[PDB]
Amino acid sequence: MIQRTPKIQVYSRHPAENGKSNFLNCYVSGFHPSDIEVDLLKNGERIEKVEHSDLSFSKDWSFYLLYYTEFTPTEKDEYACRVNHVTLSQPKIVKWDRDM
Amino acid sequence: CINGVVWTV
Amino acid sequence: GSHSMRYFFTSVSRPGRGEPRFIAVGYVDDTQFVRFDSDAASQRMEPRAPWIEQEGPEYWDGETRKVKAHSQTHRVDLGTLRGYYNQSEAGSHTVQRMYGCDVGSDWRFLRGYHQYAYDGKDYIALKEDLRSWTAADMAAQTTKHKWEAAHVAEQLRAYLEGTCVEWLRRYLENGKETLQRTDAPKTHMTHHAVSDHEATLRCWALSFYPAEITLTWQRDGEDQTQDTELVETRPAGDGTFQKWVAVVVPSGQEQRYTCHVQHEGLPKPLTLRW
Repeated sequence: MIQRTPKIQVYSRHPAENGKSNFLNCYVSGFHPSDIEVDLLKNGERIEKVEHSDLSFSKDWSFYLLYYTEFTPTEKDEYACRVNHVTLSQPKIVKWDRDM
Repeated sequence: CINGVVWTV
Repeated sequence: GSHSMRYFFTSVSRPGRGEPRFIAVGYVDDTQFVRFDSDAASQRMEPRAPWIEQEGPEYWDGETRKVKAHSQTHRVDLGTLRGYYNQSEAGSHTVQRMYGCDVGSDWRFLRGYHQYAYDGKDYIALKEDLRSWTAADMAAQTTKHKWEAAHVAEQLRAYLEGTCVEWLRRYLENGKETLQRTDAPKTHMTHHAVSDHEATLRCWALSFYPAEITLTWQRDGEDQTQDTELVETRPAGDGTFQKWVAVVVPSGQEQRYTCHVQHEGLPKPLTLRW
């Protein structure tokens, strides 16, 4: 009965510039078991129009998922991914840093 | 193209 | 050059009521092309690539029929495995299965695999020679005897060297526009200042396909792994991939550092400077 904590990356599908249609991705990988809960956040608040990829796994048996939503960058809107999983007592929250 | 038949463990 | 086709099955029991959630996906190289989801209304294998749509309703009925047979196999497996391991009827458990075939640059069989896990841990797997089994523990030893006696390895081997390869060849052809096109990474470097004596250089690779790639930093013509951070390769969401790698350097010394990119989509290793 192994448990593996998810790795999380939050990033846009194309280069971010304020004002142009883009997609916000939340890539979760390396976890087990498969029950996982993931939300995309705009200014602390949960976004409703969110799709996700079909559950697959890697050679070491761990699961990975893509969550994504249409969005439009602005100088002052903040975006974040929020993730909960049996291995997490406290929901993890990773901010979108474009400046990467 | 999926494998045609499957055996239980 | 090389290509692969891989199928992925997961089953997750739901204690309390009903059959396990079941999720199947098929992949060619890095492109997903089919899926079945037990919690979806169609109750059919469903196309997830434009090039597979060409296929007729007899492909879709046969694939459905086999993918449904699999889930019932997985359902039975969870019950038996739960007996082998003396576990309760109350916990939630998972079986995973993966199989597929690889072909080199001639599209001839090269490698084949078929393996099984229980709660995320090796259970049983087919050997490289496709004739015998690796059983990780005694419960899998039981299964191996059963499969040895009823000749499972033989059947699988014929599929993996036969069918699998032939339809891979089929897919590669009908899908050449995407499946045989390499998308070379588009690269650029960013620069960021942390304090007044120390900088960060970030070397990016975007929109490349397939997923496999190498990004490395050099210092005065030598490899350098210290003070460098390498992110897991990630899907962009449009069928391509991204990855970056970073190095921390002293301010003013930016120019001794070169990022090196290797991708099947590039004639030769690309080199970037600041």
